[PDB]
Amino acid sequence: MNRVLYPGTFDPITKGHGDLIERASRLFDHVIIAVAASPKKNPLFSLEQRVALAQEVTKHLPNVEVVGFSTLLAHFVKEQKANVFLRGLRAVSDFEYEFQLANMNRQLAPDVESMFLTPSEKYSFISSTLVREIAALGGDISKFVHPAVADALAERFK
Amino acid sequence: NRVLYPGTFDPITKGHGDLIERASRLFDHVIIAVAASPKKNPLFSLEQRVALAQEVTKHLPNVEVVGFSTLLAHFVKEQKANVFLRGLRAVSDFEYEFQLANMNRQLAPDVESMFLTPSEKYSFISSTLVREIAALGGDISKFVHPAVADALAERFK
Amino acid sequence: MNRVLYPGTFDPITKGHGDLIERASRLFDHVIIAVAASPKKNPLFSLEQRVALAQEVTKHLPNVEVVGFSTLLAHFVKEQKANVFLRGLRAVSDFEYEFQLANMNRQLAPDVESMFLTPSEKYSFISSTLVREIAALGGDISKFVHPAVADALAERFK
Ligand SMILES: CC(C)(COP(=O)(O)OP(=O)(O)OC[C@H]1O[C@@H](n2cnc3c(N)ncnc32)[C@H](O)[C@@H]1OP(=O)(O)O)[C@@H](O)C(=O)NCCC(=O)NCCS
Ligand SMILES: CC(C)(COP(=O)(O)OP(=O)(O)OC[C@H]1O[C@@H](n2cnc3c(N)ncnc32)[C@H](O)[C@@H]1OP(=O)(O)O)[C@@H](O)C(=O)NCCC(=O)NCCS
Ligand SMILES: CC(C)(COP(=O)(O)OP(=O)(O)OC[C@H]1O[C@@H](n2cnc3c(N)ncnc32)[C@H](O)[C@@H]1OP(=O)(O)O)[C@@H](O)C(=O)NCCC(=O)NCCS
Ligand SMILES: [Ca+2]
Repeated sequence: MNRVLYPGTFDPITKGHGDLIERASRLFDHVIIAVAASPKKNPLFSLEQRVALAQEVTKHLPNVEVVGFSTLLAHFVKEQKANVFLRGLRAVSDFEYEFQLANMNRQLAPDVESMFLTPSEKYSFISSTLVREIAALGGDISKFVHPAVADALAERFK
Repeated sequence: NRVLYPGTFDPITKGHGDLIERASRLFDHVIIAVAASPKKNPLFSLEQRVALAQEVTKHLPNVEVVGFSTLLAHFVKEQKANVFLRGLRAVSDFEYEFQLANMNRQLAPDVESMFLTPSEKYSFISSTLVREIAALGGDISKFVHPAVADALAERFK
Repeated sequence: MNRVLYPGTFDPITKGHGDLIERASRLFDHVIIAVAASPKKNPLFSLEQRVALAQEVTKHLPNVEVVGFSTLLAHFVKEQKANVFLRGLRAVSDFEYEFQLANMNRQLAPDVESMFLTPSEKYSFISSTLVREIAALGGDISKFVHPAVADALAERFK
């Protein structure tokens, strides 16, 4: 009955995200990974590449699917008919941001719940941004991302 | 006591508005100092941000609005204000405000820095989130004054 | 045989940085100030200028030297044969970011320690960004930076 939507830029999706998704898949009947077009960031990967990578990482989860969107989250969730937003908390500064996003979404989409998970301690500290920067300088990122994602970063950077 | 409330106000929100109301009832003279903040790349021009702030505060006889592009520590002296007002709603706001205040204390030692918190009803409102939501056609009329809402509507088309 | 590497953008180096360097100098045999290119922050000063300013500020310390680098920190520190990273802490948001940086470097360079110092309270409130913005507006920053840095910032904005 619960359809949960996990929105993010996922540039690229990391094991941090992956941990939260494994856990959300075992908790909800239907999990939608919502990859946001985020042009105000100049994402390393195109929307289509980021959707593809997230699918690759979650294809073994039958109740998890991936979609891209460029519209307002509060609008888009209505198109997906999800009644729950999922957001991750890894740092105390995440909570502040998520707190204001949640209360703001509460005004725009009053019938959608905002819930949070924190990733396991092994998969905390993983920044999508730091993964990009490390990969860009030829550092090994295989401990932070799925092999398919690792392969994509390598190819992306020559 | 002449209080100066500096900010980008891009645009001014109900959070700012709450604090201004409260400061109006507390001080003889309240100056809203709208900073040209070129590095934030403001959605609204300085002139637009000043006009909106004026519109939102025109019912308050002891509150006036000025734009400035100069150093705050210099500008507050030109305005002859002896108090800075800044809002606090999140702890990351506090650290930044703490650091700005101790540095202004070095640049303007005779000026006091004080803080207010908006009511919980406006506590969660970010000017940034208001811009982004409006940019995507989300309704932001509950986060801002009617004149600001119109301005946001016209701003994107 | 402790060699400490202090990485940062230093755009420009401040009294905040200098305090940590003074202290690390009395604590370690060899102190390396690693100035990062950081092209993505679009630094006000070029890498060479930033190295030069750092050199000027630290020339009275016999066991301290300054180098520029554009490579992965985790690679560069091994290249320097340093066994310790030094990072400064002034606010809790720094701690969050540094905590996460330390844990990802620990994966990339497991034999390198991450240690932290906090500056004396007189220099704890000093931000290089704020120094830049104040100077760009013709404000006096001489109590926040060494004279050579003050002079360089003035020339930079005219
Ligand atoms: C939630 C949402 C609104 C904001 O996007 P976001 O949360 O900042 O992006 P993410 O969900 O991937 O999480 C933050 C990520 O962006 C990166 N990031 C953090 N701060 C950043 C900054 N100033 N600039 C660019 N990127 C940043 C980080 O790397 C972080 O990823 P990481 O934690 O894995 O390192 C977006 O997911 C969304 O759904 N947009 C739809 C638009 C909408 O409905 N409203 C606009 C305001 S709600
Ligand atoms: C102090 C000052 C630089 C910061 O701008 P500010 O608006 O007062 O501080 P902020 O309010 O931006 O801090 C966070 C808030 O702004 C938003 N915000 C902060 N940084 C932002 C950024 N880069 N981009 C977009 N939005 C931002 C957030 O939404 C948040 O909420 P709010 O806008 O509703 O108030 C500006 O007010 C000022 O007074 N400048 C004078 C310049 C000067 O004399 N010296 C420069 C160094 S002192
Ligand atoms: C990781 C790193 C960014 C940390 O160093 P650092 O934080 O920049 O060190 P500094 O004290 O000189 O600079 C800090 C300032 O940069 C600011 N800053 C951080 N990210 C920024 C960004 N994208 N854009 C602009 N300013 C930024 C911070 O707000 C901070 O401001 P403040 O100190 O005035 O308050 C980098 O400098 C480093 O030490 N090693 C990088 C190695 C690597 O991974 N790649 C190197 C290739 S260049
Ligand atoms: Ca600094």
